[PDB]
Amino acid sequence: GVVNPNEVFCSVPGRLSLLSSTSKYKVTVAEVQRRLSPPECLNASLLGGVLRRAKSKNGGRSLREKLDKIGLNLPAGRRKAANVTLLTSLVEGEAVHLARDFGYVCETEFPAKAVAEFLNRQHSDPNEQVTRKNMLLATKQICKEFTDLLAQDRSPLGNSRPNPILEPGIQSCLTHFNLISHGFGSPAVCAAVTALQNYLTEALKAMDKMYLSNN
Amino acid sequence: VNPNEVFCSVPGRLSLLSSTSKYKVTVAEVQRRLSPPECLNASLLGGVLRRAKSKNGGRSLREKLDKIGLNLPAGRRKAANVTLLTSLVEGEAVHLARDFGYVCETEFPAKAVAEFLNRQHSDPNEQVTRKNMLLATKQICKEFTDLLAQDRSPLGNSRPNPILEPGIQSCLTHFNLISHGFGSPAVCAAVTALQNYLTEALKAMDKMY
DNA sequence: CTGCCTCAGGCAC
DNA sequence: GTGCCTGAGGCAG
Ligand SMILES: NC(=[NH2+])NCCCO
Repeated sequence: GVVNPNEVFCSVPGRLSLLSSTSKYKVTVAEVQRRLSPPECLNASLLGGVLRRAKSKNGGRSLREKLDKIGLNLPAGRRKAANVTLLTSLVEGEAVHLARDFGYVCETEFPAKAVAEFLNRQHSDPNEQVTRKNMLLATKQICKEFTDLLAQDRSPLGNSRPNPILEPGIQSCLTHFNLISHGFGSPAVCAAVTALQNYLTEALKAMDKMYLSNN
Repeated sequence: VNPNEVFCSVPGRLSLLSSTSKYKVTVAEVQRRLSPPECLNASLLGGVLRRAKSKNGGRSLREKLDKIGLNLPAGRRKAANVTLLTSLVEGEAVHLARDFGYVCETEFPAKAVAEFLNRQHSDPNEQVTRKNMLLATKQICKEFTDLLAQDRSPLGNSRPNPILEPGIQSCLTHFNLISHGFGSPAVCAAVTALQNYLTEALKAMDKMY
């Protein structure tokens, strides 16, 4: 079901779409309150760029009035954050979409098999093959435990506030990374670790099949 | 960059409040977009170059390309594989990867993640095992990211001599071309978060010793 | 998908 | 920081 329109602040065209490939992203009031709250505390001018609004006369005043109507208070004098990154420009829907597409290219285009063959060839002495296999297996297990923790993150995103399944200490730390990255961070880290995991799988498989590979 | 080699300058898609100067897009970058594996057409390249959608704007861009010696036919179909990364100019793709690397280094909670994951393995008899698994992971990840750092895929106006053999270099170049340069440095950026966790987990284990 | 005409934001200041 | 006015691209169709 549709997000209640009363909980939607505006809709924002994606910055990274070619040829109208995506519908405008809905920006919830919850998302706006995340941007205005610690740790970023964006001001009217930075939030206007995130929402991709025209810089018109009294644009700041008109945005701060819109925020007052929904109960958010943004002081006119609030300091301009200097620790902004390229990720700060994103609305949460686009940030998550960008992480999903990163996941997609790491799964479908990253050359895990060629990388495995190259790195197996750098450590190809008979006397190191048992150690290399155990190191590859341990790396797979430690990486999976790490991505399994990130997958248990229940940071608020869009209009959802799911019940946390992690203890409040580690959840607040993961939420910090969610808020500075606009939701890109944990999923993009998991996307990259799939490329690593595919390399490790292909590396163990090429060791297993070494005889049939040389024929 | 020699102005003869600059096709056009493009404002960044991900800048807030005029934070970045326009990115130069070279002839060599446009040639990469027009060639396999992407083979962008006038309409997609127009969007990468952030050009107005005008009547016969396709025809103007194709005539601009023909003058600098790139052939883009009128009838070229849209590319088969388009992601959000396809919108990026190479300069902004590389900048975005470096920014991802900066937030992994400065905002990822490596110490809280290490404390939490160590606490899931508190059997006194598995600490030597866990320590070796963490060391093994740090070494395997480092060899992996050292390979990606030896990538000498052409970007912008640069065409450095490859240090890797041609087989592995063509496969890394494939990942460079579909990601417009973001891919390998972004994988490296994310492994920084993993490496800082592994560092903090070994340090916390050694403290408890 | 084409491309007009709104309005985002590049730019001067 | 402000906000005009050029031109990218959202949206109509
Ligand atoms: N990121 C920041 N804390 N910037 C300054 C915010 C204005 O109080």
